[PDB]
Amino acid sequence: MNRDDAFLTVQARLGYDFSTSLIEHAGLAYMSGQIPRVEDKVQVCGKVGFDVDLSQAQLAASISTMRALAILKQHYGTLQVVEKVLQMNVFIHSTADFTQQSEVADGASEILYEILGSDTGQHTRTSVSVCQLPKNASVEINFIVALKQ
Amino acid sequence: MNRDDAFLTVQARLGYDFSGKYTSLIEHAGLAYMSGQIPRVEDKVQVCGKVGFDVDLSQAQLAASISTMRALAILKQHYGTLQVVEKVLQMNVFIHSTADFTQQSEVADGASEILYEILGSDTGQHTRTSVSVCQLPKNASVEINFIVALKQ
Amino acid sequence: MNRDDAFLTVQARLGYDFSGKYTSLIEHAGLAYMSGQIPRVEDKVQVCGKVGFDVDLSQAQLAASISTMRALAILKQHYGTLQVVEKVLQMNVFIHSTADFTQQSEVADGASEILYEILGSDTGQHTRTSVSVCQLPKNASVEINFIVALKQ
Repeated sequence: MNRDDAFLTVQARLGYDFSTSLIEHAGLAYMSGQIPRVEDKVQVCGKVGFDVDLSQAQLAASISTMRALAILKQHYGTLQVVEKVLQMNVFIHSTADFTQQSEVADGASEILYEILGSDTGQHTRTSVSVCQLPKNASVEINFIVALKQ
Repeated sequence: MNRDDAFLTVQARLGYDFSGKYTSLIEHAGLAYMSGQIPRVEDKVQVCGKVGFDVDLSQAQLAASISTMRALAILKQHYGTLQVVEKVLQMNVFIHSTADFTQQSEVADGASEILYEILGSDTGQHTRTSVSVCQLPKNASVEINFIVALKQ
Repeated sequence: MNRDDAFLTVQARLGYDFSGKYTSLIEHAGLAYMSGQIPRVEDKVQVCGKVGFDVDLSQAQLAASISTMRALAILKQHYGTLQVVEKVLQMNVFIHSTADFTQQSEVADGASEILYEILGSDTGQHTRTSVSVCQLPKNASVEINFIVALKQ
C-alpha cells in the first residue's frame, strides 16, 4: 500500500474524519502543535495516569499525528511530498508519577512508520510531561517536516 | 508599511521601555533562532506567578505581549529594523499555570495579536504551540521562543 | 589540541564512559536535528528524581552535563569527529522539578558550560530555552534536545 492509501486505512481504523497550521520555508514545513481534536470536540481529554490510561494516551498521540498528516495532505494533495519528518515534539498532560512518556510517543511514531514506511518515517523526537494542555487535551504534538524538492 | 512605528506605538501603549550562559539570537541560512524570553523589561520580570492561581488570564496575556515585544526589540537591535522579518516561522509558548487551566490558546493570543498588529496579517503569520509548564525561570508566568525567517 | 581531545578530557573529568522507536539524529540541509536526551550513560539513567525535592541544583547541573555529553558522543559517532560542528543553533532544556523551583537557568548552565568547554566560545554559542516540566521518561531529572549546524 502506498502512503495515501495507508493514511486512509489508519483514518478508517480510528473512526474519525480528518480530511496558521503550517508554514513552508526553504523546503521545510513547520507545523503548529496539534491536540486530538476533530472539528472542534477534543477527543481524548484528561490527565494521563489519572483518568486517561496508557492505551488511551497512545490513541491521543495517534490522532494528533493523523491531524498533522491530514494537514500536509490537504496542503500538498499527497503525502508523497514528505521527504522526512525531521522533528516531533510530544507534550503529555500527565500526573507527577507518570514515567511512560516514551510509550505514549510510540503511539505517534507507529503511525509515522505505518504510513510513511521504515525509512521515510524515521524522525527525531522529544517526549515530556506537562501539567495541562489546551482544552484539557491529554497530548499535544508539533512537527518539522522536510519536503521533497 | 511602517512596522517600526507600530512597534514604538505598542511600546507606548504598554508603558515599558524596550529600547534598553547563552546567546539571545543566532542567524543561520536566513533564519534567526531566538532564545526563550520571559517578560523582563526595565529589569524585573513583570508578571510573575502561576496562571490560574495568582495571575489571571488578562495578566497572562500581557505577559505574553511583553515576551513578544522583547523578542521584537532583540530583532530590531540585531538587524536595525523590523522590515528584516519575512515570516515568524514558529512561536513556542510555555505557560506557568495550575492543573485546571485550559485557556493556553487565549494566553498565546496575547503574543500572536502583537505579531499581527505590528507586522501585518501577511508577514505576521506564524505556527505556534502553547502548553502549560509547572515552573519557569524566576517564577515567570510565560516564556516564549521563536524561529524567524529573514528577508534577503 | 582540538575538540575531540577536549571531549576526552571533559569525559575523564566527569567520570562516565560515553564511548560505549525513534532516531537519535537526522541530518537535513546542513543541520543535524537531535532527539531529546535524558542522562543515560553506562546503562543507567543517572541522577533521576524531581529537582528541588530529591535532586538538588548541583545534581541537576550534572544531569544536564551528562545529557549534553550524550548528544556530543552521538555527533562524534555519526560524523567521526566534533570538528564538523559549526554552531549549536538551539538547545531546549526540560527540567523535572517542583512547583517552587525557579533556578532553571542555573540548571541549563550545566549544559551550556559543557558546550563552551568542548566546542569553544565561538562554535559553542547557542540559543537556549529552559522550562520546568512535571515528569520525564524513566523519572529522569533533565531532558535536552539540540539543533546543530554542520560545517559543510
